[PDB]
Order: sequence, then structure tokens, then C-alpha cells
Amino acid sequence: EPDIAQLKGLSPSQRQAYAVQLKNRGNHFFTAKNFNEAIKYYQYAIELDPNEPVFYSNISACYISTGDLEKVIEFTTKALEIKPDHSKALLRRASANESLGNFTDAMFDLSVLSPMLERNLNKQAMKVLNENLVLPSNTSLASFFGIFDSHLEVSSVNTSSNYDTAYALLSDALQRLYSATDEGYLVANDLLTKSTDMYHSLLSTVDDPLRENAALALCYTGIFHFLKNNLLDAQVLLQESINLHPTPNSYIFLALTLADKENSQEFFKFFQKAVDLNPEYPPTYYHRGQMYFILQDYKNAKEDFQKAQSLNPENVYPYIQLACLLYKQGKFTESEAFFNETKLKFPTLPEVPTFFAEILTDRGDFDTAIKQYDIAKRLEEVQEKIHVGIGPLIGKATILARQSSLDEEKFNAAIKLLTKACELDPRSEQAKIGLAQLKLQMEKIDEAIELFEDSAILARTMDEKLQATTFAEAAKIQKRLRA
Amino acid sequence: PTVEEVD
Ligand SMILES: [Cl-]
Ligand SMILES: [Cl-]
Ligand SMILES: [Cl-]
Ligand SMILES: [Cl-]
Ligand SMILES: [Cl-]
Ligand SMILES: [Cl-]
Ligand SMILES: [Cl-]
Ligand SMILES: [Cl-]
Ligand SMILES: [Cl-]
Ligand SMILES: [Cl-]
Ligand SMILES: [Cl-]
Ligand code: NA
Ligand code: NA
Ligand code: NA
Repeated sequence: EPDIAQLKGLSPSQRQAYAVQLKNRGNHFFTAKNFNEAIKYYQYAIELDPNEPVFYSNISACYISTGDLEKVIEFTTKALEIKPDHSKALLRRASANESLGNFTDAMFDLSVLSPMLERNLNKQAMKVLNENLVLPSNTSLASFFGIFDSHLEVSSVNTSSNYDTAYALLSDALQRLYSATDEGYLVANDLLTKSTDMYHSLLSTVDDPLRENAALALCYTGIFHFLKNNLLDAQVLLQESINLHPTPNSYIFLALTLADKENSQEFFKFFQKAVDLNPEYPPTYYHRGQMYFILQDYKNAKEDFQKAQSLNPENVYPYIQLACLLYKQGKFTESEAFFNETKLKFPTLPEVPTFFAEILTDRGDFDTAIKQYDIAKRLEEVQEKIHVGIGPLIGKATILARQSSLDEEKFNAAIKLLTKACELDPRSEQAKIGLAQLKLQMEKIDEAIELFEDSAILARTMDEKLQATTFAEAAKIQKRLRA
Repeated sequence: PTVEEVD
């Protein structure tokens, strides 16, 4: 109803007087949930004092209330051109941008304004992970394959088939696998996949050596899938392997592939089948004992590990688990004594001081732990195979980075250890993320982002992939604020 | 004062 032509021709206080009047009329309508009348009066007031950010801010509140998100952005942005720190215009613009799924913009305004930031950060992480949607570390693979009798595994290939044209490739794959070298795992993965493809073609005349060979290629290709976190793929081939020639490895591997934190009964059921197929196979007991260990069933873990130990006394791993059990029972001296007796029998093996270092760390005896890590690394260096990989570098770096609370040597020492670790074992998520956090503490945001991003590619689970991406997306926002 | 309010 205001004659805004006439009002414009009034003195400067009078025009001011009218914008005030007209704004309040708009506020009346806004309160009466009559948003088109509200907007109309605010636009009237704007014609009389374009300089007042509250008119623009009030108009954007109207559009928040009608759902017009583009209009919220325009009007809050008009408010913020005048006064970049207007709190309601920053709050409203962040909200519209979250609604448009412009999460980084939301996060920027909420940051400038100074749980909502959390929420946009989490939505941004999932958005980038979904847009974005590799064998584990050499360290993890040497650890996985450590319990197996390599000569037994390699010799398990049958040479007596009259049709098997894949078995020499399979034997190569197994030989490479058990070499426990960087090249060894990369070549093993390739050759296993190729062997499986040839066995699938061959299977579709056949003899029992080819069928057993096939069950072996499927079994190990199956476990490679598990290791890469392709759980359906792993189950498919391990089931196929079972169909052709049931073996203890196939059951052990399928049990691991199907492990279920809710209900353990199926796992133990597979393990009984594996036991029946060969009661004298040590990896069956060692693996079952690892599960009892995970379940804190320490009595049963011990008996399984003693059993694996008696069947293969030359493998260091049953000894280690047995010493670790004494420590989890609260018998540290007995644990330490078992480690020492184990070191006497395997004085070249970095496995022993590495796992003992972890118990020392857990007790808060950090200086002894580092000494043990220093020993394991030197022992690792002298071996021809991978035993503990970069585990001693990470063990020592985590302690030094922590201890440096700033202790600037300690911090630099940790950096050089983690950089070394990332170089020697590039597929290690743990070494990258660990470095990324230090880079970020040094304010090396660009380097940190790249590290977090690689770590997300390398991570196995969704949850780990999303943790990594979240760190990277947080850092990109910090980089934008500093930009 | 808060967001659901005009000024
Ligand atoms: Cl702005
Ligand atoms: Cl925003
Ligand atoms: Cl955005
Ligand atoms: Cl053969
Ligand atoms: Cl290897
Ligand atoms: Cl493979
Ligand atoms: Cl058979
Ligand atoms: Cl538990
Ligand atoms: Cl043993
Ligand atoms: Cl040792
Ligand atoms: Cl971001
Ligand atoms: Na995709
Ligand atoms: Na090595
Ligand atoms: Na690792």
C-alpha cells in the first residue's frame, strides 16, 4: 500500500523513518506466517535504505520458510556483501548450502561464523567417498603367511596330470608367494589370478591331479581376495575349491572370510571340518587359537597354540602367542621369561622383540620398547625374507611422536621413521596416515591431504576409507580458510 | 536472537 515514489522524495531522516516502519510491517507478516507479504515490505524498506543488512537478512528468513534455497543464498549473500560478519546471514546461508548439498560452503561459513560443522564434514566425507567408489602391505602379507610351512605349500602342486597346462604357472605363483618379498607378493597375485582363469577354462576332459591343482589355485586366489577385502569374491572361489578337493586351508580361509562378531558357531564348525581332514595340520590350530584369543577365551587359545607348537616346533609364531597369552592373563614376568626363552631358540627372528616391544609399550615401558624395536629393525635388515616389515619403524615412530608431546628432535625422528616406512612399504595405510597426522601438526596441509587421500585408497573397510577421507576433507577446509 | 526470528 505505501506510495514508494512519494516516500523517496522525502528528507533523509524521513526516509529512514519509513524504512523502519516498513520493516516492522514485514516483521508482523513474517510472524503471521504470511511470507509473501513480509518479503514485499522488506523490498519496500530496501528501496529506502539499501545499506541496512537486516532487510536482506529478514528476506532470506522468509525464503528459508518457503523452501526457496537459491533465494536464501542470494539474500544472505546481499547481507554479507554489506557486512561479512552478520551472524544470522552466515548461519542461514550455511543451512541453505547444506540443503543444496554444498557442504564445503556450509563448512566455510560455519567456520567464519566461528555439531553442525561435524555434520557437514561427515556428509562431505561420504559424498567424496561415494564419488571415489590393491593388495595389503607387504608387512601384513608376510605376517599372514608366516604360520604356513612354505616347502609343504609349494610342493603341494601335483605334477602327474595328463591335461593340466596351468600347474607350472601355479607352482611359480606359490614359489613367489612364499619368497616373502615385495616382488614375490605382486607376482603371486598376478599368477594366482591367471592360474584360476586357466583352471576355470580347463574344468569346463579332466583328471584328479588337475582337479586338486585347481582346488589349490582357487584356495590361494580365494585368500588373496579376502586379503584385498573382496569378501564375496573370496567366498565364491573357496567354495569352488571345496567342491573340487576339500583341504584344511580352504576351510580355514573360508572361516576367516565368513567371520562374524555376533555369533561364532559357524567359524568353529568350519574349523572342526578342517581338523577332521587333517588332525596333524598346525595352521588349523594356530588359526582357531587366534580366534579364541580374539574372544579372550585364553584357556582354549593356549591349548590350540600348544597344539600348533607341538606339530611344528620350528615356527616362531605359536611361541609368541603363548607369551602374549601370559601377559593378557596379567603374568608379565612369566610372559617376559617366555619371550626370552623364545629369543634363545630363534635369536635371529625380529618377530620376538617386535611383539615383546608392543607389550612393553602397553605397560608404559617406552624406553625398553624402543630398544626392542631398534633390535627388531636391525634383525629385519639382515634377513633375506620379510618377517616383520616396517612394523618396528611404526612402533618406534608412534612412541617418539607421542613422547614429543614440543620435543623437536623426537618429532623429527618420528617423521624420518614414518617417511622411511612409507618408502619401504608404500601400500601401508598405517604408515601414510601416521605420516599425514605429523604433516598436519607441522602445518604441512598440502602434504597431509595427499597422504590422507592415498590412505583412503589403501584402507580396507568403508569405515577406514571414510575416516581417511574425513581427515582429508577437514584439511581442505582449513586450507580454504587460510587461502 | 536465534535463526527462526527476524530483526
Ligand atoms: Cl560474502
Ligand atoms: Cl554456506
Ligand atoms: Cl560446497
Ligand atoms: Cl600336473
Ligand atoms: Cl612374496
Ligand atoms: Cl590373486
Ligand atoms: Cl579330487
Ligand atoms: Cl570380547
Ligand atoms: Cl611352534
Ligand atoms: Cl629373537
Ligand atoms: Cl572439504
Ligand atoms: Na564410482
Ligand atoms: Na626383507
Ligand atoms: Na603396515
